[PDB]
Amino acid sequence: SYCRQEGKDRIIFVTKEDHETP
Amino acid sequence: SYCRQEGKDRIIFVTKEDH
Amino acid sequence: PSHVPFLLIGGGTAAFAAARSIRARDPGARVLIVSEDPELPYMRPPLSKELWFSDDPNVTKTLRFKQWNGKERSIYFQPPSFYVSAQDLPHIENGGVAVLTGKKVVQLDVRDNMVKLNDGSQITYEKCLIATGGTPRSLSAIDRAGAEVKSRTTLFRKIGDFRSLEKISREVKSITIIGGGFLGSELACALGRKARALGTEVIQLFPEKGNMGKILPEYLSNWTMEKVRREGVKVMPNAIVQSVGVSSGKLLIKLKDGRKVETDHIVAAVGLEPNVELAKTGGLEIDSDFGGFRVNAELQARSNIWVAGDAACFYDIKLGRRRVEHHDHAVVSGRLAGENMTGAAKPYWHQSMFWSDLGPDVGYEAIGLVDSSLPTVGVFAKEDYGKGVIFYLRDKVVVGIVLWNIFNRMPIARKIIKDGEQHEDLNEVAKLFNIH
Amino acid sequence: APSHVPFLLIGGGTAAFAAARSIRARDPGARVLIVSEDPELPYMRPPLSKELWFSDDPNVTKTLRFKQWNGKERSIYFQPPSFYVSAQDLPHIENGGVAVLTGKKVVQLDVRDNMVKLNDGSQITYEKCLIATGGTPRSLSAIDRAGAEVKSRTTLFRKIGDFRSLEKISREVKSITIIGGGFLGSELACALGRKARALGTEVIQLFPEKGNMGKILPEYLSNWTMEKVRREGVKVMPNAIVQSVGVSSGKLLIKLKDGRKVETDHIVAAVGLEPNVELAKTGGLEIDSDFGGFRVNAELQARSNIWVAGDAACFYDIKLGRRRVEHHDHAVVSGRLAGENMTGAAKPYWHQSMFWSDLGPDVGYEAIGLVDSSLPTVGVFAKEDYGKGVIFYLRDKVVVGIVLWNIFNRMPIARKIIKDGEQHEDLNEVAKLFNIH
Ligand SMILES: Cc1cc2nc3c(=O)[nH]c(=O)nc-3n(C[C@H](O)[C@H](O)[C@H](O)COP(=O)(O)OP(=O)(O)OC[C@H]3O[C@@H](n4cnc5c(N)ncnc54)[C@H](O)[C@@H]3O)c2cc1C
Ligand SMILES: Cc1cc2nc3c(=O)[nH]c(=O)nc-3n(C[C@H](O)[C@H](O)[C@H](O)COP(=O)(O)OP(=O)(O)OC[C@H]3O[C@@H](n4cnc5c(N)ncnc54)[C@H](O)[C@@H]3O)c2cc1C
Ligand SMILES: NC(=O)c1ccc[n+]([C@@H]2O[C@H](COP(=O)([O-])OP(=O)(O)OC[C@H]3O[C@@H](n4cnc5c(N)ncnc54)[C@H](O)[C@@H]3O)[C@@H](O)[C@H]2O)c1
Ligand SMILES: NC(=O)c1ccc[n+]([C@@H]2O[C@H](COP(=O)([O-])OP(=O)(O)OC[C@H]3O[C@@H](n4cnc5c(N)ncnc54)[C@H](O)[C@@H]3O)[C@@H](O)[C@H]2O)c1
Repeated sequence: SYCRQEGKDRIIFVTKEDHETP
Repeated sequence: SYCRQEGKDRIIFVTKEDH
Repeated sequence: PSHVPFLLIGGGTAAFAAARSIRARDPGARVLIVSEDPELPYMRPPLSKELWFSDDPNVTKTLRFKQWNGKERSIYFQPPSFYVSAQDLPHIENGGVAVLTGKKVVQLDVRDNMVKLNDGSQITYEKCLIATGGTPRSLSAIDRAGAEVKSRTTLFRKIGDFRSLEKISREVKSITIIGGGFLGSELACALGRKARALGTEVIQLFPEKGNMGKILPEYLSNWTMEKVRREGVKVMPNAIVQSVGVSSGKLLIKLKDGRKVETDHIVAAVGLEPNVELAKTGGLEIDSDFGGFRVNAELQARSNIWVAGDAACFYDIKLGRRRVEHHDHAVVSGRLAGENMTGAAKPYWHQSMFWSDLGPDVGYEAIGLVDSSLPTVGVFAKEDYGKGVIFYLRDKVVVGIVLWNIFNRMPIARKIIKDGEQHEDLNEVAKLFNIH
Repeated sequence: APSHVPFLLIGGGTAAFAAARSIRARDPGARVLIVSEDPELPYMRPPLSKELWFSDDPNVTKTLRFKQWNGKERSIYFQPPSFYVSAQDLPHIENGGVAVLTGKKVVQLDVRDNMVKLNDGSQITYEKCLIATGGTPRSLSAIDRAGAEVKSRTTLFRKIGDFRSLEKISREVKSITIIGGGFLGSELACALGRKARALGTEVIQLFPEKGNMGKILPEYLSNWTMEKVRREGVKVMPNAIVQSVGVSSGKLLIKLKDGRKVETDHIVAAVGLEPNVELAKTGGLEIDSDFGGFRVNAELQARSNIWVAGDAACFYDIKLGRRRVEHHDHAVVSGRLAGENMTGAAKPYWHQSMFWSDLGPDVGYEAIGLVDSSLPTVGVFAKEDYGKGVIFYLRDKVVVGIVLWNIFNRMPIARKIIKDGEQHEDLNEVAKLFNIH
């Protein structure tokens, strides 16, 4: 689950189990 | 009786004869 | 038709929603819709999305399309049997909804509760809704061009424009769509499907860097542009039209970058200009920032005049002053306006959404302030922007949400918008959406 | 105090009193409750800056009475306390009445439940509500950063107590400095200059503009009025921008950006008015972003059962556009209009409001409509003596604003001229209807 910031817009990638993990 | 122009301001002096 | 209790001035989605709401709250209510178009009120999204993909040769005449469940449905909101004749509207038992087609309200007198039609007749009202929408804008180059160019240019707004554009799509080998907004992209997808069926050519160009550059962030707009390009469409971003002229018997668009566009037909989708001709006569305030009629939180302009739909610039208490040109917003604004004219005082509370399907691979829902100018935080499942959700932030507060390729997840987004919680991280908030 | 009231007016002032009068006049038996955060009953502000200072009565500061233009004299209050009823008896008194909750500030407004909550925790339900909170004097930033001694020796002038404090200071101290060349600054400068000439003290007025009423009058008229104020006994200091205020040698010392220091014993700050829009945040009411105050429509209506009148009402005039007018006559007419609309008489802003100003014996003028110095102006004057004349304000060629300069009983003509936009080409003929001579 890695992030990326472009100007005023940030994008977060999230894995299924990373989403599952509390 | 005369009219003067200062930019957007227009000043007109009139006497009694001009009513 | 001399006097009517409820008068809706623009016959469309907002007017039909307001009439239905007025009938629901007030049994026996007499509602008159004055439509300048000869057609009965109908829903517009099918004209650009669903009527094109219908598998029926008689789709021009039937004007029917299949829904998600597969049931066939007409683009008209209700059959003509639902509407009552305007002549018998004052006498029909338990009220009804009547439409006066082919009549334009040219004069609006706020102080005498009166409207004058283009034919000279005058109608007095008690509660009035200005449900006029807008008219498609025109290019400066198209307007200053000759008469042949304007003969080969269409402003896609109504059923007649749909039938015309479909006839040209069958009989013409090249179509160019000006603009990359909602209507431009939807028409591009539909015409690309038709061209792949036939083998013809479809062009779309716009000044922005991608489709819906005013709505989606730049990366998402680029992804959507790639998708519509793979829909079988020639898409030309960063295009400013200088002039258009008939060369060799076909239209020739000259761009400010020097590139030429040889085409046989032009569809201009360059925005919507709200119909505010009645404001000049009625002395109604026009919003300078957003356009359209300025109204308050209750969609109210004057004591007996409400404005709903495309031409309404309203104040949403949660998000501020807005003008939203969308079908579901038209329905919600019509519902709220009908409630208010019935005698309620509800402000704009239930946020309205909108949807767009730019091919099978692009389908999204959006709620709240979805503006490309606002900063956003996007959380996507697993360069690929297949599934996910995008949050629009004003000051650490989620003012708008784009549900990207996720369905049945709108209640969660609506709940998030309803609260003004300043979320520290939005990954935890996105966890509410099981995007995977 | 009462749980429910039909008509609830928030704020005790000119607009609220005018609204209560209109409501009671066209709706006999109405129960109107005025909630004023100040202990004083409603009173008119103009005398505090013009008339109370020129009274021959030595004890005028205690009785607050003054003589108007005719032989009769009247108090500063709109009505005596016998006019108002108690809030306890308001629901029960026959044929209604008007009540004032003095010293109670509305801190919470809820529109959906039609409810307000006061500073003491009491809650009142209303059917119709007017927000006539007016405004509060703006403060100089250099005064704020100065400290506590300067703020103790600085006066924001809007209330009766401010008048009493400033009058006592003028009787006591020698030098007084007025900051701001607008309406109140100029009026107070003239009054204090007359008082100083009576006594023999020093009065100073400084402002960033080039002349008095620079935002209202054209530059030549501003210069003429500045000279008249200067000969009224005031050391007018134009083009002065305050950067620092600091106590030195037991006296206030204003330091300006151009490098001029002004030693004084007291400072009066008249640097504009901030509309009281605190109820908007808790009530979900829109605030106009380019004029301030509550945004209302042509009928002074904000929501279903909420109207706004006075200096806090940014309204829409059909003829002249969106406006916010901070003037006594505008407060009266907007309060009357708001009360009329509150009692189910939907009518927009039609009757244009005027304002007046008397900056000494030789400067007295009236104005109606859009009177703004940035607009193009054409002035027609009798016989550089700008003694008598008329000034027209134009948007494109239509007269939107007229200043009647030292000519009186000419308001009907200017009102008719503004009412019918005729796109006048030549302006000598329209000036001819004013018998300037
Ligand atoms: C092809 C197309 C596809 C669309 N697809 C989508 C979609 O997928 N999703 C979405 O959310 N939105 C979509 N929209 C937008 C949505 O349809 C509109 O926002 C909605 O129809 C607005 O409703 P309205 O009643 O305010 O105005 P309109 O629907 O424009 O109705 C206005 C009517 O009033 C008439 N009128 C105007 N002035 C006068 C007058 N003075 N007197 C009498 N009559 C007058 C007009 O001629 C017209 O009949 C689409 C629009 C179009 C054109
Ligand atoms: C010294 C002075 C001289 C003036 N002279 C002139 C003149 O010669 N000519 C002219 O045209 N105009 C003049 N004006 C301007 C004019 O008097 C005002 O613009 C007008 O009186 C404003 O009336 P209003 O009722 O809107 O507000 P105000 O008169 O300010 O009344 C507002 C009231 O509401 C109260 N209030 C505020 N907030 C709350 C709250 N949250 N809850 C409850 N109560 C609240 C305030 O304390 C106050 O009692 C003068 C003003 C001043 C100060
Ligand atoms: N999916 C949906 O919700 C949907 C679908 C279709 C239509 N609509 C509605 O239909 C209406 C029409 O949409 P639209 O796409 O015409 O407008 P829009 O408001 O979606 O976007 C305007 C478009 O016109 C372009 N444009 C403006 N001036 C231009 C110029 N001089 N030259 C070239 N391009 C120019 C802009 O770049 C942009 O692409 C809108 O109200 C829209 O919301 C909505
Ligand atoms: N005759 C009348 O109509 C009349 C008379 C007195 C008061 N009033 C009202 O009373 C209120 C108070 O009057 P006011 O003169 O304070 O406001 P105003 O709006 O009349 O004028 C503002 C004045 O403050 C000055 N100012 C603003 N910011 C400043 C700053 N940072 N530093 C220095 N000066 C600054 C301006 O230059 C101008 O002189 C206003 O609402 C006014 O309309 C009206």
